[PDB]
Amino acid sequence: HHHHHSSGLVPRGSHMTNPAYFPQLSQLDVSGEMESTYEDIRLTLRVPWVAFGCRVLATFPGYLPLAWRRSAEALITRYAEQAADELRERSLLNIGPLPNLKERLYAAGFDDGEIEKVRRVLYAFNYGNPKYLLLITALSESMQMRPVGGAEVSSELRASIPKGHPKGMDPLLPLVDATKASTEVQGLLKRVADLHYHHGPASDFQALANWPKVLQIVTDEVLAPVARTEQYDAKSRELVTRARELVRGLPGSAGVQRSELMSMLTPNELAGLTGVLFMYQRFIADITISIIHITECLDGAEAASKSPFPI
Amino acid sequence: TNPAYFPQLSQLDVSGEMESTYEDIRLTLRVPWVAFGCRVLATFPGYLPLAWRRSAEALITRYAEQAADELRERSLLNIGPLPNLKERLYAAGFDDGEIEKVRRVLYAFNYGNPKYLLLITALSESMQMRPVGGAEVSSELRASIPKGHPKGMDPLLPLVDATKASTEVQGLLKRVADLHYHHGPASDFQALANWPKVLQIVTDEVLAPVARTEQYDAKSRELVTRARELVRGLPGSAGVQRSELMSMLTPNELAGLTGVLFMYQRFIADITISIIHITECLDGAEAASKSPFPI
Repeated sequence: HHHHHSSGLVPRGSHMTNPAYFPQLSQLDVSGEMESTYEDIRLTLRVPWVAFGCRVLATFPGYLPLAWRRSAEALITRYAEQAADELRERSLLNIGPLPNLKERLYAAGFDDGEIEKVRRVLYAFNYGNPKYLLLITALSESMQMRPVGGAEVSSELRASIPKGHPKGMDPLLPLVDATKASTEVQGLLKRVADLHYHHGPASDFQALANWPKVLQIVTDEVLAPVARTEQYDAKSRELVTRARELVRGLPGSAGVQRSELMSMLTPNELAGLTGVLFMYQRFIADITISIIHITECLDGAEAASKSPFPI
Repeated sequence: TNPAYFPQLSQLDVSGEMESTYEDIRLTLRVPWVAFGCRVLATFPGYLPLAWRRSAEALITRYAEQAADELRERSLLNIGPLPNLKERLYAAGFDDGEIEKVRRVLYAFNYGNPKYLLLITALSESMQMRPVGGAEVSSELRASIPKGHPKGMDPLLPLVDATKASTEVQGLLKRVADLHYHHGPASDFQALANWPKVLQIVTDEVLAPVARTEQYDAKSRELVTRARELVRGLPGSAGVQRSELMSMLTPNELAGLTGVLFMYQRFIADITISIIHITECLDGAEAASKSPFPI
């Protein structure tokens, strides 16, 4: 079975030649227990998307439904929320002074109502991005036979937060499919991915690609002078490391150890899975920073770094 | 299933075209081991033989040799005054002959490690559909180097196999892997595992206050980033673009392979620094940074 059903107007397989496409199971394409998992990830994390990293993990037989089932309880703790809160706050780059991005979007105009639509998207991602960095870290760390959780934590941080989505947030954010997209947009997504030296475009960039000119401006004018700079790389290393410590201190258990997946996955798959998790620690960290940076250029440091959706 | 072991295809088990690939890698790079990175890359159907074929001629050029030379020199950490590892090994019951055996292994690795970084970086970048090679290169630097192993160098190093090892060896290899936050131990450490005491001294006394420090991490990003730039300047072709692999590998193997290559870029930069650092404590900055097998 193939999931990509392009028409007779292109050859079968064409989408894989698309540099802005990366192999993944999409939110639309997913069915069965995987579809249930996807929905559960979104309600449990209070986010309107399934992370690119999860969608790639979804392509490994059996893994993600099990991996999520073992991490879900831990990721609804006040601890996990506070942990994502800290990582979100640490994401700020000490750069100054910043492009006034709002006046810039006016100049591209863009009125207040349209900039609010960009902002809504930026905020949903600011909220979930650090949360996903913890999940992927709990998963990567246990995949590599290092301890995840089991820590001694007060009742208050063990308490859980409610499942569902907060008032200011639509349940499911529309992402541009790079395979149904124009040359211009494929170009835009591939350029921002290459800018970060990434394997593909983050869901973040799929979502802003709804306004191709917004994505262009934030890529070439906002992110180009900052991405992959010393200070940027240093900040990413700090998030990767901090998230690593945060998952050690988790109450309960998260992730699934590589020894326990011997019955489930082939050696090759376990090697690819290990490499995929490694990569997504850094990818999410990078993206966590880039989008908070854009947000800061728009609204400032407090709006950027505080939880957009308190919870 | 024990944590010191990671999925790979060993130099011993390899057979068919894959065995021929391994031997040619050893002959072409002039190194006594096929990298852990490569041994794991060999678990994906058809990839490594193909990937090597299309990179071997880029990787035997004088440009590539001089590129590896640079990356090796860039590897020194400026950390301050060092443990005298020669006098520490004497203190631990080693004589001159045994330190010479350890030296020979350190120098072999110092030599090969940055070459493997260039190879895996080329594989990584081309897998991520970003340009590799095709630069303007002087006739002098497109000139290949002689194939085969130099003198002062074993044609194949003994590497301890973690799956068969004592609790002691299994523990030491995990500890050093965890120190660097690695998914499994380097061959470097499998080779030093032949002298368990050496592996422990180097892990606990030398690398323990150095690995994963801010300085180390910055040096590791330096090499990853430099290797990248050097690979762009390669003569002729290298690697295999993701586009050329779709009729061979599944979507999941492509994603797994992307992620595996991205990880080994950082792994080999790390180990290059760590082992070169160990070597500096033995013999000084000059013996550690410079090519042990100049050609």
